[PDB]
Amino acid sequence: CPGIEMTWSLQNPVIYKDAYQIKHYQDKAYFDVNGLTPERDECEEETGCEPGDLTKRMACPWQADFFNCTIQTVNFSEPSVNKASQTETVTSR
Amino acid sequence: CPGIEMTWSLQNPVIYKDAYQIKHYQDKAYFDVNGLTPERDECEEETGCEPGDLTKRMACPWQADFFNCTIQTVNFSEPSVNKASQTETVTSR
Repeated sequence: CPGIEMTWSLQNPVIYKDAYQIKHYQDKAYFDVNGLTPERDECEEETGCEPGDLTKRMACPWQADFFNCTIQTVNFSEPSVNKASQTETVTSR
Repeated sequence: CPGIEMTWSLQNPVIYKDAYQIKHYQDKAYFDVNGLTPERDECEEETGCEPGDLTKRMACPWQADFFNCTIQTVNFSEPSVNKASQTETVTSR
């Protein structure tokens, strides 16, 4: 959520050519001529990974993901709620 | 209230021999033989002053009358009341 080094793209088997082996999208020549594809999702198109696809989902800069990798205060009464709006009224005499 | 240098015993004419001049109780040859009377009031006795009578009514030590010599947040609604008891009760929901 996302995690530290990588995220849930590493869970999709569409990224692999075999167990532990990443699928490689296009060749050096294709990149020398056209560069990288920015909008492309290696999960949508099952044709492999382009350089930078395994880390692109992580925070920019990474210190955000490290900053939030601490502790969460989780709701455990309402299955579909994590966070809500709270309203505190203090009336004194 | 009592003051800085002297107190209200200086408004009593009974300690004066004549104007501006203080009345002297006994003489030199009394304090060498008997010592000084601590109990004696110069305003009540009417018979003159002993060494110490003029500043004895002041704070022990003096820095008290000086520390208190600042300001006063004086009540102006009730002539017989200077200080009273206050109760602040705070009820909050």
